[PDB]
Order: sequence, then C-alpha cells, then structure tokens
Amino acid sequence: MPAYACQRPTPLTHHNTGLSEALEILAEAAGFEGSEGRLLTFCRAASVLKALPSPVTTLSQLQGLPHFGEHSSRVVQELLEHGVCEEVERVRRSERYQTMKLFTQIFGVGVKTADRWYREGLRTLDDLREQPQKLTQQQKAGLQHHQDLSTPVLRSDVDALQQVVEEAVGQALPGATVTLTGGFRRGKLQGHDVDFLITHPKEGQEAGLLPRVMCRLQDQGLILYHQHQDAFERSFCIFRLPQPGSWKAVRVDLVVAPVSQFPFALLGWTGSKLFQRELRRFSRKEKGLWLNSHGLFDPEQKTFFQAASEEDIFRHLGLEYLPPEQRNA
DNA sequence: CGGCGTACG
DNA sequence: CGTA
DNA sequence: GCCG
Ligand SMILES: Nc1ccn([C@H]2C[C@H](O)[C@@H](COP(=O)(O)NP(=O)(O)OP(=O)(O)O)O2)c(=O)n1
Ligand SMILES: [Cl-]
Ligand SMILES: [Mg+2]
Ligand SMILES: [Mg+2]
Ligand code: NA
Repeated sequence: MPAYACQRPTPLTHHNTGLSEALEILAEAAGFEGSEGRLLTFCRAASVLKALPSPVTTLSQLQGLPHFGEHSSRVVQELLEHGVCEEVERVRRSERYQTMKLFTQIFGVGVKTADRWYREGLRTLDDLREQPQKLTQQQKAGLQHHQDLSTPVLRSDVDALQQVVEEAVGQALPGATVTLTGGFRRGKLQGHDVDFLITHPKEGQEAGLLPRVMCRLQDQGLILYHQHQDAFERSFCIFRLPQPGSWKAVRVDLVVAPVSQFPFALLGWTGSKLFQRELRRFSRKEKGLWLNSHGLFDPEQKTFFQAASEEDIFRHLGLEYLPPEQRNA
C-alpha cells in the first residue's frame, strides 16, 4: 500500500465503508477545530481503507498500512470489537459538532464564520434568519435555498442541465465545449452540485467567455444566484432545475480554461478533493514539480510542462494512470 | 522536529 | 472572508 | 495524527 492516495486506485464503492465513515467523522471534527494536520491524517487513513481489496476483520490487518497509528488503529479496533467507537459517537452527538456541521453546510459559510456564530451562542438556521443584518448576500441566498441545496443532485438531472448550459455557451462562443467534471465524472450517482468545465479548441478564444455565458443564463431566467448578477473564470451559482409541476434550486459550478490548460483543469476539477491535495503534495515533495489546475511547473528549469491529456500529466509525474472512477480517494 | 494544496471571487 |  |  503506497503512502500517497494518487499512487493507488480508489473506487467509489469498497469493502470498508463503515470504518472509513467513522474515521471521516473524526476528520471533519478536527477541521471544525482548525486542526488541519489531524484532519489530513484521518482522511488519509480512511482513504487507505477505501483502497483495500477486502474487508478489515482483524486489527493485525492494519499492520504496515500507512497513516494508521495508535489513534486510528484504536478507532478501528473498537468498531471491530463492539460495532461502535465511543469517541466517534461522542463527536456525533456533541452540540459543537452538530452545529458546526449545520452552519458550514450553508453556501457562503465556512469554518471561521460558523465558529464565530457558535461562540456568539447561535445554534439553528432560524437563529440566523432572525438576525439577517449580519449576513452577506451570498449567505442570504445560501440560507434561503438551504433546504433545496441539502437535497442530492441526481445523475439523471445532469444531462438536461448540461444541455441548457451548452445552449448558452454556444451562443456566447460558437465551438466552445462543456465537459462534466467533479464527482459525477468519477461515477457518483448523486452530488452536492454539478461541476462543468468550459473551453474552446482555439487557444485564446475563451478569454472573456464566462461573463457572456452567465449573462445568457441569467437572461433565460435560470440563475437564482450568482456573484455577478469585471473579468472572471469561475462561477459558483444557484440554478433553477425543473421538477414535476415545479422546480428546485441546485448548485452549479462553471469554470473556463484555455485549451492548453484543459488537461490540468480537468484533472483538478475531477477530484476527489483529497486525491488532488495528495497529487499536488506528491508532485512537489517527491518530484520537485509544482502542480495546480493551470499547469505543472519545473522550478529549476523555470518551465511549464505541456500536456495534451490527463494521461500526459500522470506520465510526467511518474505515476500509473488512474481513470476518474479510481480517483475516489 | 516541520510539514500538511493551491488556486480564484 | 468566501469558493473549487 | 502521522510520516519521513
Ligand atoms: N477544496 C477543494 C474543493 C474542490 N476541489 C476539486 C476536486 C473536487 O472533486 C472538484 C469539485 O469540487 P466539489 O464540487 O466541491 N466536490 P465533488 O464534485 O467531488 O463532490 P460533490 O460534493 O460536489 O458531490 O474540485 C479541490 O481540488 N479542492
Ligand atoms: Cl488551482
Ligand atoms: Mg461537485
Ligand atoms: Mg463544485
Ligand atoms: Na459552507
């Protein structure tokens, strides 16, 4: 078992679901306290179990696995012995965990904001609604739409949504393309949002595209919220999605990249989040190369690596290729 | 012990 | 600060 | 919390 998540296949469904879920509770709780290192270790340990070929049934099967030390091993031991880990259950039922989870789930609210509200004594969404002077426009939209946004987006919703985006993109710039990325490209059947990557085959033609796309979607009445409703290349919006007799709000992310950068953007936006952090960590720490969603930089030669495909990027990093379905770290 | 991803709005 |  |  290699130490970095980008060195091993991780399928969407696996053989240690309950164990990984428990470790991810502790990871999440660590993040709510600002303990990024502990969050990373618990996420990495959970991800190791996702990559195993069979269920862990005995503690000895953790020997030699990376990211399993005294703490994560004890969590697994208690789940194996008793079906429950007391530390995990104590986190689950704690007022702090429950409220931080509720607040950080709101679009426009991060850990720092949720923590400040928590320290001020706030506990429920209705607490926030009662004092709306203290909310940003983004947070007001996130709170108004929170119920719909807490409902999973279904893969069966995505194709109709992509067709609507494609129509607007084609008017904004004929020949521009829309690619489904994010969790759905990794095979997920549900998501918290839909992520779309937009480019154009002629380098430079994508300059200035996203404002034109957003204006056209807004003109069609489809945008319930966006930040520009001034150059930009990423948009985090709330979209009107049809439903029988009605509609529901859904989160949609749009990102534009020049075609020279498209493999890097596709890799980055396909995730998972942990896979990408691990890939960038591997690149820098093991290969001395700096990776982001725009490119891959050699800081000694002061040169960027041209990539025509995701396959190119894995090759330039000395990693076996993983299709998106195996990036579910 | 230091390090823990790296961007854009 | 928020967001991917 | 764990790795190197
Ligand atoms: N902090 C982050 C957030 C996202 N990302 C990348 C990898 C993610 O898969 C991709 C899309 O982000 P996302 O929409 O928040 N999550 P994802 O689509 O994987 O699953 P959902 O939660 O949307 O169902 O952006 C990242 O690299 N760092
Ligand atoms: Cl980036
Ligand atoms: Mg997504
Ligand atoms: Mg997204
Ligand atoms: Na949030």
